[PDB]
Amino acid sequence: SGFRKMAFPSGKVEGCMVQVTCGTTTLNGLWLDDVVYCPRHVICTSEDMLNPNYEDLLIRKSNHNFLVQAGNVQLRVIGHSMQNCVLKLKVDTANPKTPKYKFVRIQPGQTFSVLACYNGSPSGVYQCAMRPNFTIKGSFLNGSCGSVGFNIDYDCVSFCYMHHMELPTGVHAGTDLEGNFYGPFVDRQTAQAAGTDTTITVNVLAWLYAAVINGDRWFLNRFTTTLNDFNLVAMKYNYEPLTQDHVDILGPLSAQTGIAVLDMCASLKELLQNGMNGRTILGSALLEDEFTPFDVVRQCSGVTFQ
Amino acid sequence: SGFRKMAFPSGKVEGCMVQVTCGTTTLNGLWLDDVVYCPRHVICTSEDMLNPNYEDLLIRKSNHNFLVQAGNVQLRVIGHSMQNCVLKLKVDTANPKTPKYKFVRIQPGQTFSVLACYNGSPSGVYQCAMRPNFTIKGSFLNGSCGSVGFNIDYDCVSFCYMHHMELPTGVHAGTDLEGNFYGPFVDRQTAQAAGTDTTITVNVLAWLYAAVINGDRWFLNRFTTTLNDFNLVAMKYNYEPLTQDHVDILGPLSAQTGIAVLDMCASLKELLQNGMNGRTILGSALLEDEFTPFDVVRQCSGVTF
Ligand SMILES: O=C(CN1Cc2ccc(Cl)cc2[C@H](C(=O)Nc2cncc3ccccc23)C1)N[C@@]12C[C@@H]3C[C@@H](C[C@@](O)(C3)C1)C2
Ligand SMILES: O=C(CN1Cc2ccc(Cl)cc2[C@H](C(=O)Nc2cncc3ccccc23)C1)N[C@@]12C[C@@H]3C[C@@H](C[C@@](O)(C3)C1)C2
Ligand SMILES: [Cl-]
Ligand SMILES: [Cl-]
Ligand code: NA
Repeated sequence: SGFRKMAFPSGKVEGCMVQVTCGTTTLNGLWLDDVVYCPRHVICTSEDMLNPNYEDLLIRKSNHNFLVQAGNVQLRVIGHSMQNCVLKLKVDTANPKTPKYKFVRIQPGQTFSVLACYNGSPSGVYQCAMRPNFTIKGSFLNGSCGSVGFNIDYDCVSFCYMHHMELPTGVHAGTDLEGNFYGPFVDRQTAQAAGTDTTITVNVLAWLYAAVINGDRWFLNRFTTTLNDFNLVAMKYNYEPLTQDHVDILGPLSAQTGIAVLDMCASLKELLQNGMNGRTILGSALLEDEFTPFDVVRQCSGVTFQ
Repeated sequence: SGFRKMAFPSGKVEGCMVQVTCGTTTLNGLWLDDVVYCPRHVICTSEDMLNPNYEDLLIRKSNHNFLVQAGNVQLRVIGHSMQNCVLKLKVDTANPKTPKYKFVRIQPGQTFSVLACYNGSPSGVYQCAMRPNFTIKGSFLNGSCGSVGFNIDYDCVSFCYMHHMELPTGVHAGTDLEGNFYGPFVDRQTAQAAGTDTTITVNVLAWLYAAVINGDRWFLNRFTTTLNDFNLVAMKYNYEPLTQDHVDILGPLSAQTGIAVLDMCASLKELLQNGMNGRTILGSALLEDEFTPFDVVRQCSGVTF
């Protein structure tokens, strides 16, 4: 029993974190085999951020201008290249702690664990989600750039996020491990405000299914809805449209609880109209949207508390 | 910016988790140097659990009755002993990944990170607090016994909890690493229940300080209160009494924001009496009490390990 925001164990990623220094700037890097991946803005001054010409800044650098530190050992940079918004530093030592891994680009609504790091040293681990507006609600301070987001389904680490910046609203933006930003953001100091965000409907439904599995049904009702009528109501509360793919993805949770997806949609419709009336669902007074259907299946019992 | 329920990095603890099997029961063990620590109830059948005589059950066991597996390697048990509700299995191999550590017993209100484990394999990490009623609101299924709770202080892991059981309300109970239970719980199948819980007042104040640091100020007001008047109000809402020690512990947060502790108490008083009036604080409609003053300082300063 219980339901917590659960992160993957971070040890496999902790063994990959290093510190990268270029002049006066120090940030984090991810060391996998003989390559250290980090944000390309490590080569910039504050002034450079207004309209940086990364190609022109980079050509003026040698391998020995990059200092990479893994614990108390200096690694030697023997090559460098830029791929989109990341810098790839070839080092003379392969990481002996390199886990089995892949680089995966995720979609909005997907969750992952973040290992917040400063000066190449991990400070904490927390869960989060790629918001519909392609930002993440992280907890990051100056010096956290290069910290990564990942999942570890079946002993292989899937790296999906590298941290680059904090936006004016206090939310965060970054790239996949190929250096492609999520959303329309650029690694430039410009007016690029996060778009209006919405609630991840499929995740709220998954979390209602978790509440039922854990033994709570108070929010259910005798009604159903069509997918289209549900979407017309959902969009009025700033909820993402629910697609047939989302209905398919909720199938196993629907089967385990005996509650049809459109029947859970009717419950969600009523919760949006009435609120919770002094009640809580899994210890929360708000509708939680940072648990996916896959996350609920991973954490919850396979036997519903009937 | 941002404020999340953050756990300590778990790698130093992951390298200590092993699987312990005794007959048909499999649970988790913590391997530090040449000893594997696990709940003593690993030696019980379901029938034994109704009324166990642990000394009599243990004397009938040989070292080879305990199967300890570290990854894909069987460790050889060369000795066994019991300390309170914890069994200590001496193994023939010292753990090469043993971190610098201590066994510490925590107080209610203190938080720790849990590394949930099944079959000796870590599955997840989350943060939680020892409730005033000595239970923890964890997330655990059958097979999670032996999973541990911990904090990290520089390079040193302070192990503070070992998971033993789930209570009827879905909350959890366990021991320190010396096998002493937190709470008036016993390791047997008998009628047991969590007592009435209260809210950890000093932690709610620390989280209001975190909200101010993160730019949420709507709940601030021009008023102050005495510690005694605040406690008269707190007692009425099932909040723990606030002591002068709690006021002293909030000093650094009071200095960083410029808001006196009793001034924040006046804000908390008004929140308890009026509710939030449709507003949220750090993305929550409830007053959060599972962040200690040290947790707020650490997250708002970027302390590393
Ligand atoms: O002044 C700077 C310095 N950055 C510029 C910058 C540009 C572009 C790129 Cl790609 C990276 C970066 C780097 C950055 O964002 N670092 C960080 C990352 N994660 C968490 C931070 C929290 C605090 C500070 C930096 C943080 C440094 N950043 C902000 C100060 C404050 C709060 C927000 C929004 C502001 O408008 C107002 C600009 C950030
Ligand atoms: O029947 C048993 C068997 N246990 C007896 C027991 C006694 C004493 C001690 Cl020290 C340990 C243990 C062991 C235990 O609690 N294991 C576990 C630990 N963490 C999370 C569990 C989730 C599910 C199952 C076990 C879980 C096994 N457990 C409960 C089944 C269900 C939900 C609650 C409350 C119940 O009244 C109703 C009894 C547990
Ligand atoms: Cl995805
Ligand atoms: Cl600008
Ligand atoms: Na340019």
